[PDB]
Order: sequence, then C-alpha cells, then structure tokens
Amino acid sequence: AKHPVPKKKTSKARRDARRSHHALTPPTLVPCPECKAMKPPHTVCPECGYYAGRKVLEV
Amino acid sequence: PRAKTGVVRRRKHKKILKLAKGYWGLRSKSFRKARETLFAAGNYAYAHRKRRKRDFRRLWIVRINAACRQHGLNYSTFIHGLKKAGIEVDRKNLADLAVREPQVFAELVERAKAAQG
Amino acid sequence: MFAIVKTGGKQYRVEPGLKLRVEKLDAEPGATVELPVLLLGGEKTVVGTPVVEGASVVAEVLGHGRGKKILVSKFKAKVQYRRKKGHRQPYTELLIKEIRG
Amino acid sequence: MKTYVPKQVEPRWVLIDAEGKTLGRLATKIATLLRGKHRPDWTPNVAMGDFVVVVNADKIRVTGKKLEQKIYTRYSGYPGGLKKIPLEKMLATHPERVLEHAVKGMLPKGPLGRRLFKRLKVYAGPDHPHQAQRPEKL
Amino acid sequence: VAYSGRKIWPQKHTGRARHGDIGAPIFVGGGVVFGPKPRDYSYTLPKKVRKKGLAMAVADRAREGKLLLVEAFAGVNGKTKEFLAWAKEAGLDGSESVLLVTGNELVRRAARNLPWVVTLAPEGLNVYDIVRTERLVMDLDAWEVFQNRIG
Amino acid sequence: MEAKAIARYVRISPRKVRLVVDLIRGKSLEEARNILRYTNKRGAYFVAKVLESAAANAVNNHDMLEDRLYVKAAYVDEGPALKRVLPRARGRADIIKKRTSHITVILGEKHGK
RNA sequence: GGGGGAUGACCCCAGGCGGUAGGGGAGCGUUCCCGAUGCCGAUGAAGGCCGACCCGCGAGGGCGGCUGGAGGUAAGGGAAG
RNA sequence: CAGGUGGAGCCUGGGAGUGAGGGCGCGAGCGAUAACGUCCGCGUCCGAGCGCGGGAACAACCGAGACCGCCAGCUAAGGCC
RNA sequence: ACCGUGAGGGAAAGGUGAAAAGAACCCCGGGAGGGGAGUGAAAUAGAGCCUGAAACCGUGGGCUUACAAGCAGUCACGGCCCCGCAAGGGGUUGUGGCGUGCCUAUUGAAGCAUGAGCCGGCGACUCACGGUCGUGGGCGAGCUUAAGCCGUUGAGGCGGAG
Ligand SMILES: [Mg+2]
Ligand SMILES: [Mg+2]
Ligand SMILES: [Mg+2]
Ligand SMILES: [Mg+2]
Ligand SMILES: [Mg+2]
Ligand SMILES: [Mg+2]
Ligand SMILES: [Mg+2]
Ligand SMILES: [Mg+2]
Ligand SMILES: [Mg+2]
Ligand SMILES: [Mg+2]
Ligand SMILES: [Mg+2]
Ligand SMILES: [Mg+2]
Ligand SMILES: [Mg+2]
Ligand SMILES: [Mg+2]
Ligand SMILES: [Mg+2]
Ligand SMILES: [Mg+2]
Ligand SMILES: [Mg+2]
Ligand SMILES: [Mg+2]
Ligand SMILES: [Mg+2]
Ligand SMILES: [Mg+2]
Ligand SMILES: [Mg+2]
Ligand SMILES: [Mg+2]
Ligand SMILES: [Mg+2]
Ligand SMILES: [Mg+2]
Ligand SMILES: [Mg+2]
Ligand SMILES: [Mg+2]
Ligand SMILES: [Mg+2]
Ligand SMILES: [Mg+2]
Ligand SMILES: [Mg+2]
Ligand SMILES: [Mg+2]
Ligand SMILES: [Mg+2]
Ligand SMILES: [Mg+2]
Ligand SMILES: [Mg+2]
Ligand SMILES: [Mg+2]
Ligand SMILES: [Mg+2]
Ligand SMILES: [Mg+2]
Ligand SMILES: [Mg+2]
Ligand SMILES: [Mg+2]
Ligand SMILES: [Mg+2]
Ligand SMILES: [Mg+2]
Ligand SMILES: [Mg+2]
Ligand SMILES: [Mg+2]
Ligand SMILES: [Mg+2]
Ligand SMILES: [Mg+2]
Ligand SMILES: [Mg+2]
Ligand SMILES: [Mg+2]
Ligand SMILES: [Mg+2]
Ligand SMILES: [Mg+2]
Ligand SMILES: [Mg+2]
Ligand SMILES: [Mg+2]
Ligand SMILES: [Mg+2]
Ligand SMILES: [Mg+2]
Ligand SMILES: [Mg+2]
Ligand SMILES: [Mg+2]
Ligand SMILES: [Mg+2]
Ligand SMILES: [Mg+2]
Ligand SMILES: [Mg+2]
Ligand SMILES: [Mg+2]
Ligand SMILES: [Mg+2]
Ligand SMILES: [Mg+2]
Ligand SMILES: [Mg+2]
Ligand SMILES: [Mg+2]
Ligand SMILES: [Mg+2]
Repeated sequence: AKHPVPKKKTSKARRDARRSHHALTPPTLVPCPECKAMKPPHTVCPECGYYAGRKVLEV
Repeated sequence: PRAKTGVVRRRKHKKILKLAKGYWGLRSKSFRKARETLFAAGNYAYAHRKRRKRDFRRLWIVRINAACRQHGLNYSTFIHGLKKAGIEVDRKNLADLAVREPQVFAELVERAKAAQG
Repeated sequence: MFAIVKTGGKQYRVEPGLKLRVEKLDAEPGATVELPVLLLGGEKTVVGTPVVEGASVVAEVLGHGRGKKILVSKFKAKVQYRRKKGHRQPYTELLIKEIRG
Repeated sequence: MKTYVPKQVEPRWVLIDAEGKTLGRLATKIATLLRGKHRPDWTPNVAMGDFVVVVNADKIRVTGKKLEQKIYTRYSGYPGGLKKIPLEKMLATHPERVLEHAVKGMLPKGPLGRRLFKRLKVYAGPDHPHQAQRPEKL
Repeated sequence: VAYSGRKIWPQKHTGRARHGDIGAPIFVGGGVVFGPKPRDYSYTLPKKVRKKGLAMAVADRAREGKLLLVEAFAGVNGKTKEFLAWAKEAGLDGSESVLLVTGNELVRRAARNLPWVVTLAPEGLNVYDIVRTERLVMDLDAWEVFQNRIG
Repeated sequence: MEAKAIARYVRISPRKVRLVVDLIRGKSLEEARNILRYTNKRGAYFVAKVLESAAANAVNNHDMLEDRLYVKAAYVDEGPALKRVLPRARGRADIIKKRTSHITVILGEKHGK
C-alpha cells in the first residue's frame, strides 16, 4: 500500500451534497394508553407502563 | 517614514471581487480565482463583441434565404439581383422587412428577379 | 408608414414619433436634420436605387450623449501582458417627425 | 432597432411519403424542416420547427452497394462489445431506424437538437396517427 | 537583529521550505531590507546662490511694497502690549504675517509671542523666513548688515 | 411578539447539534418538547434546555401564552474552538479541535384565532 | 506630421499605434515634512460596508446612503521602510 | 548616375537585453537518396503574432499584421447537401 | 513560559467607559448561558468588551436546477423576481453561439512540466563614498571651500589648507 490522499479539496457544493442523506428522523411516538404523555410504541411508558403485567412503578 | 500596506491592498482586492460577483464557487469569493476568471471574461467579451457582429448577420442571412425561397430563389441569386438592380441598400439587417413587411419584401424580390437578364 | 434611412454607416427603420439613438453627428441640439438619405417608403412599390431622390425624413436632434461604459480588456497568458481601457461611445438622440415622399 | 424574434408559435405538422426517396437526400430536408430554417422568423435558440411524420419508411431506397456493404456499429461498454449491423439486416428487423438515424445525425447536438428529434415521428409502411393536420409535402 | 545564527531546519527532506536564521528578512520578526539608517541630509549650497537668493527674496518683498524699514521703534522696553501698540501705529494689525528683523533684544522679545510674528537677529536673516511671511519689516541697523552681506 | 434564548459556548460540535435543531424548526412547542425527549443524541439535551428557557422567556417576560407558541427560528452558530494537542506515532503530534456551539431558539405565537 | 497663428491642452486635415527580453515617456496611489498658531470635524475625523450615480483611457478620484466615534489635513512643492 | 522623405540613412554619446532557438522552403555535408535527426547556407514564420479566419481538432501549412466602438458593407484563404 | 544533559535556544500576549455607573431584583438553568429590569449619549461599548475587514460556518428570502458533459466564463434571446411614471436598469438562468486556468521555466505547456488549500497581514533595486553621462540652476578664465570658529524659537555666517 502507498498512501492514497485526496487530490483536490472538495467543493462546498460537494460535501454538502454528500450530506444530503444525513438528516435525522423524528422519533416515532404514539399517545400513552393510560397516561397523558407521548411514548414510542411497544414500550412500557416512563409513567405507569402497562396493565396485565407489572410495569415499572411510576404508580 | 515607513509606508506600510494598510488600506491599499484590501481595496484593490475588493474592486475585483466586486467585478466577480455571481461567478461560480471560489471564482467569486477568492481574490485570485476572481482575478483569473476575469482575465478570461475580459478576452471573451472583446472577442465575442467582434463576433456578435458575425453572429447576427449569419442570422439575417438564414432569414432572407428562408423568406425568398418562398418566392422561388436562392439567397445567392437574390443578392446578385439586388446588386445589379442598384438596390444596394442593405439590409441584411433589416430582414424584419422579410418578416414584418412581407409584400415590401416580395416587391423587392421582383425588382431582384428582373435585373440584367 | 415607415422609412429605411441611412445615418452613420448603418440603416434603421423609422416611423413618425420615433426616438432613435444614432451615431453622433455635427449639430447643436434642437436643430433639425433632414437626412436627405432615404432608402425605402412603407408604401411598397416605391423602392429602389441607392437612394430615392427628393425623399428625406425630418427628425431633430434631441441632444448628444455618451453610452454606458464598456470595459475593453486584453490579457495574454504567460507573457505578463494586460491592458485595461474604458470606452464610452458618443451618440446623438433623434425624434422622427416627418416622412417626406 | 433590435432584430425581430417570434413569440410562441403554432406547431405546424407535415406528412412525407419516403417511398422511393433516396435517404440522406430525404434526410437533408427533414432536418431543415425540423429546425424550421424554411420559416423566415427562424430562431437558433428556440426551435419553432415543424413536426414531421414520415411513412412508408420500409421503402426508402438507396444507391450503390450500401444495402449489403453499409454497416451500423454499436459499442456496448464491454470487451468486444462493438456490434456491426448491415443495412439489409436493419431494414429487415427494424425498418426505418435507418431514417431516424440518418436524420438524427443531421440534427445538431446538445439539449435542443435532441428535442427536435422528438418532433420527427417515423413509421413503417403506410398510415400513422391521424391527430393533427399534417399537410402532405412532396 | 537579536536572534541566533542557527539554521532553522536541515534544508533537505523535511518537506518544508528552505531556511537560514530567523533573522532573515523573509521572516516575520526578521531584519529589515534596505530601510533607513542614520544619515546626514545636509549639503553645501554655493554661497553666491545664498547671497543671490537672500537678495532676491527681499527684492521680491520690496517689489510688492511689503517691505518696510523703521527707525528706533519706541515700542521698545520689551512688552508685547507696548509693541502691539507701535505695530498698530505703524500699520501692522496682524492681518498679514510679519518677519521682524532687528538686533534689539527688547523689541524682539516683545513681538515674539504674537501668532503673526516671527522674529530674527539681522545676522540670521534667511530666505525661508522671508518667504513664509507676508511682510518684511527691518530697522536700519538691520538693513545695513543685510546690505553688507550681499556683495 | 417573539421570544428567544441563546446557549453560548456549549461545548459540543455545531454539526452534531445542528442536526437535532433541524429536527424542531417550525414545530409547535408541544411536539418540539416531545421530539427532544425521545430523540437520541447528546444535542437533544442542550437544545431542549435552550428551547425551554425560551419558552419560560415567552410567558414571564414577553406575555406570550405558553399554549400558542411554536419554534419560529432556531439555529446554531459556531463559537471558538478548544485546541488540544494529540500526540502521534513517530513523534508527530496533531491537534484536535474541541468545537463549540452557540445555540439559538426563537419562539413566536401560532396564529390561533 | 502639416496647417490654423489661439502659441499649445483646440480646431481642422493626413498618417502611425500586434508584441517577450529590453529602452523611452508620462500618470495614479501609500507614509512622512513645509503649506498650518491655518482649514475640515461630534450638524460626526480616519477606518469599515453598499452603490445601477458623476469625473478619468487607466492606476484612481468624486458623490450618496449605512456603520463608526476623534481625528483628518487643499492648492502647490519636498522626502521615502 | 537616376528614382526612392522612410519609425529610412549617417555621426557622437546614454541605457539595454541576447549570445539554449525552433519549424518550413530551397541548396549542400554528415546519416541509410532514416529520424519531429544532426550541421552549415539563403529565405520565411513561431519565438514575441498559443490574438483573428482556413486546415475536424493543431506554435510555426493557406489567409491576414488585432488602437477603441457598431444588431452596416466588400473580400482573402477556404467553402455553398 | 517553553525546548535543550549542557553551552545554548527562545515566543506569543496592548485598547469597555467620560465615569464602573462592572448590570440590584425577577425568570429559565445544576452551573454556563440567556430573557426581562436597570446603567449609559451609545450595551452587536457587557468585561471572549474600540473599530471589527477576509477566508470560513450558519438562518431567512429571491431567481434557478434531477436526459446532460464541464478552465465554469462570455455574446444573444427569452422567462421569473426587484427598482422605477415611462423608457430604462438590478438580480437570477433556460436555450443557442464561442471558448485549452494563473505563474514559472522553455524551441515549444491546458498541459500528464515548476509553484500555489483559501484569506488577512509581512515580504525583494537601498544607502555611503567615488566615477561617468545627462539634466536644472549659480558663477565663469575661473569655479569651489574641508576640518574648524562664531552665531541660532529647526538663522545663518565665517573659514582658501585644499
Ligand atoms: Mg504492509
Ligand atoms: Mg486498499
Ligand atoms: Mg508591503
Ligand atoms: Mg466581418
Ligand atoms: Mg449588396
Ligand atoms: Mg491561453
Ligand atoms: Mg511563451
Ligand atoms: Mg553557524
Ligand atoms: Mg510538499
Ligand atoms: Mg524586528
Ligand atoms: Mg497513536
Ligand atoms: Mg516517543
Ligand atoms: Mg487616427
Ligand atoms: Mg504597442
Ligand atoms: Mg506613522
Ligand atoms: Mg453630540
Ligand atoms: Mg492616516
Ligand atoms: Mg465614513
Ligand atoms: Mg496634511
Ligand atoms: Mg519594502
Ligand atoms: Mg541617388
Ligand atoms: Mg530602425
Ligand atoms: Mg547606443
Ligand atoms: Mg550558440
Ligand atoms: Mg533564425
Ligand atoms: Mg543554428
Ligand atoms: Mg516545391
Ligand atoms: Mg531539428
Ligand atoms: Mg528531416
Ligand atoms: Mg531558420
Ligand atoms: Mg524565449
Ligand atoms: Mg499563429
Ligand atoms: Mg514578426
Ligand atoms: Mg494551443
Ligand atoms: Mg481551425
Ligand atoms: Mg496594426
Ligand atoms: Mg475564391
Ligand atoms: Mg529544562
Ligand atoms: Mg436610558
Ligand atoms: Mg441586551
Ligand atoms: Mg456596531
Ligand atoms: Mg461601540
Ligand atoms: Mg474610545
Ligand atoms: Mg467589538
Ligand atoms: Mg440559503
Ligand atoms: Mg436521450
Ligand atoms: Mg430537465
Ligand atoms: Mg458530472
Ligand atoms: Mg453557454
Ligand atoms: Mg508574478
Ligand atoms: Mg525549468
Ligand atoms: Mg526544460
Ligand atoms: Mg525542453
Ligand atoms: Mg492537471
Ligand atoms: Mg515532474
Ligand atoms: Mg500543473
Ligand atoms: Mg524543474
Ligand atoms: Mg512558479
Ligand atoms: Mg496575501
Ligand atoms: Mg552618486
Ligand atoms: Mg551621478
Ligand atoms: Mg551635475
Ligand atoms: Mg550655537
């Protein structure tokens, strides 16, 4: 191996187009079955998680 | 006394980058590439000036030759007719004449068709 | 009812009440120049010759001028050769009044 | 006095028989029409052209030995991907395409040249789509 | 300049540019090239040119009617209040700058502080001073030695 | 009437934080609040704090009504860089820049007629 | 270059006017000095940022707006980091 | 001896730069009646006219010596499906 | 400081305001920071403080771009946006024509030959004494003083050895 190196400083155009996929996705949220707050699905809520099983108690 | 650069170089640079407004990438933002680009715009402008003169005539010609082929002849002959016919009043600039004043063109065709034979 | 007229090595199609910019000529402003030179009537069948004689068009000089500056530059790579000259091309303005048969 | 330039115009159509017409000689004009260098308002940067419809294109005829000897080549991208196709073969497989080709090569290159080529619609044998006017030209 | 003579870096194979001491003028903080050293701007004018020039510059004030000779003042006993009086009486209001040439220590120190007066012993008559001032004024003691200088 | 907050000299890299800012631009404060909690990034924490201080700023200082405000403008500019020496093989010693964010949330009131 | 006899900067007329090494000529600008015990300046110095405007062939100079907040420095000449 | 007033010529002086040339034509030598070879001669162009037109593109082949401007005209070489 | 065993090498780094009046108190916040409040002629003079350029990063707006290909410009026309009574201009770019970076070194470079990431600031024909020409003046069979002496708000004079 020798030492590949970039031959040309890349244009602001070009890096910024590289980044055209970099944008985030907002987290997918659903309203809590009991409590008022929003929760990502299929997760025991940070307040009073579930019914049949014993949730982590915020209650 | 010592005269340090001070304000001079910033000005000279600003002048040129101003000229370079709108140019792509660095060519607008870097005094060097600005200046380099400009040399080029400068000679193109000059050269393209002389050639705008060509660019236009060659348009006029296609337009004549087009209109008077309706009347059944060459641009080639048309001009010769008009040469003989004394009608050297040119044109080729006018040529809106062929577009905007068709009949006046047509008359001009006929003055042309009949000359020196 | 137009004309085709010859001023300063060029030709222009003029009508009455036409403000026309044209190569600069010797006149004081406000004076009237009949350019005895006229190449076509807008009546068709009157056409011909270098110039139809007796015809002329009257327009009066509206004042002279200098056009927006053109920067004419020259550069020659690798010879350290660069020239800058600004050029403003003097004109005169006319308003076209009478087309005279 | 600026030079006149068209406002948006009406796209005139035109019909051509091609049976017995030669090839490049038929092509020359089809080009001129496509550009519309026959129209006195002709503008280089716009393409106010005619649309051209050509029929009986299986029937173009040509001189000399070209039917056998004349070859169309196609390089794919690949080693030994240059394809060599004789006139007779073309006409027998895709008739026309030979006129489409001859005309295309005669149209200019660049964004606009490629547009004008869309305006030349070529068919084999008789008829075609009957939509527009299409004045027959000879 | 202060710094050492040491060679800043090998000069081949560092991949950097190539150098001597940092006192080199190409370096920020290094020596100056060809800038100023102490030197003597004086030269020797020909003496006849100074005579002529002295003479002519008086002449030029005379030719304008701006030159005045005076006897004895009486605005002596040097006080600028006393002078400023005689000045008025002699037609100098300080509307025009005045070069006062006299050997009288007392009149000189009188006029000295005026904004419109410059003042000189006669043996110190110089052309620069004449030309700067709108009007020349001498006493007759002064005019003598002025005349004895030229020729 | 708009209300703003600015965190200055936040020791985080602007590209990193800018990312979650675009996640809340134009959003109503209710979702903006919601998004930052479950957005998993270190810049979620800081932006949330600015957002909140700008919400507090709206209600107490500017009389703006907490239920009606959305994020109008939000942007991170880049403050001064902390430069540290990173020793390298063959004695080389590069320098990494620990960079710095200036975070800005601007709030305005959803028209809410 | 020739006339015009204003002694040029001014008007006619005729010419010449690609250029590297290089020779010659005229200008612009920066710092400092005299001009200055002056003049411009908080009704806003220098500097900065705009300008599609004016003058100059050009280097440049104006002018207007914004910023700036205490300096700047004609005409004409001198000297150079 | 005549024509020839030319960015001609001669004399005295100040300042240079250059002393790596190249292609092409013609005339020779060297070479193999090789080389985008080499060496001279006489000419030319590039050099410094990698400014313009022609030759697909192309320093030096053909055309032609670019002071500025014009949406005017005639031509050169080479061209006119 | 730092670097070197040592001799030795050897930096960066100035400026709020007239005055600290250097922002009580409240709010968000763990703090940092900021929002109000207040001070001030001014607070994008707020102490990471005069001015505050450029490269560089960013938010918002206008024009534009996903069947075109290129030293990035230029000439022309057209569209959309802005300024303007108008004519006119500014912006942007769709298509068309034209188009081989700058410097350097060379017979010859876009050159697949040298140098340059970009921006700011520093950076290279000087001065002394002789010489040789030219030029502006002074005096001309003459011209001219050196050291030094006197004298001076930055005053000049004398001095003839040479
Ligand atoms: Mg290995
Ligand atoms: Mg690998
Ligand atoms: Mg400098
Ligand atoms: Mg021509
Ligand atoms: Mg003709
Ligand atoms: Mg070139
Ligand atoms: Mg060269
Ligand atoms: Mg040593
Ligand atoms: Mg290297
Ligand atoms: Mg120093
Ligand atoms: Mg390591
Ligand atoms: Mg180690
Ligand atoms: Mg002339
Ligand atoms: Mg010349
Ligand atoms: Mg100074
Ligand atoms: Mg005030
Ligand atoms: Mg200054
Ligand atoms: Mg200002
Ligand atoms: Mg001054
Ligand atoms: Mg220097
Ligand atoms: Mg003779
Ligand atoms: Mg000669
Ligand atoms: Mg000589
Ligand atoms: Mg030799
Ligand atoms: Mg030769
Ligand atoms: Mg030779
Ligand atoms: Mg032959
Ligand atoms: Mg050879
Ligand atoms: Mg040979
Ligand atoms: Mg030769
Ligand atoms: Mg050379
Ligand atoms: Mg050539
Ligand atoms: Mg030559
Ligand atoms: Mg070339
Ligand atoms: Mg060619
Ligand atoms: Mg010439
Ligand atoms: Mg011919
Ligand atoms: Mg130690
Ligand atoms: Mg107040
Ligand atoms: Mg504040
Ligand atoms: Mg400010
Ligand atoms: Mg301030
Ligand atoms: Mg201050
Ligand atoms: Mg500041
Ligand atoms: Mg944007
Ligand atoms: Mg396609
Ligand atoms: Mg498209
Ligand atoms: Mg591409
Ligand atoms: Mg283009
Ligand atoms: Mg250079
Ligand atoms: Mg070399
Ligand atoms: Mg070499
Ligand atoms: Mg070589
Ligand atoms: Mg390359
Ligand atoms: Mg190499
Ligand atoms: Mg290179
Ligand atoms: Mg080399
Ligand atoms: Mg180089
Ligand atoms: Mg620089
Ligand atoms: Mg000397
Ligand atoms: Mg000398
Ligand atoms: Mg002399
Ligand atoms: Mg003394």
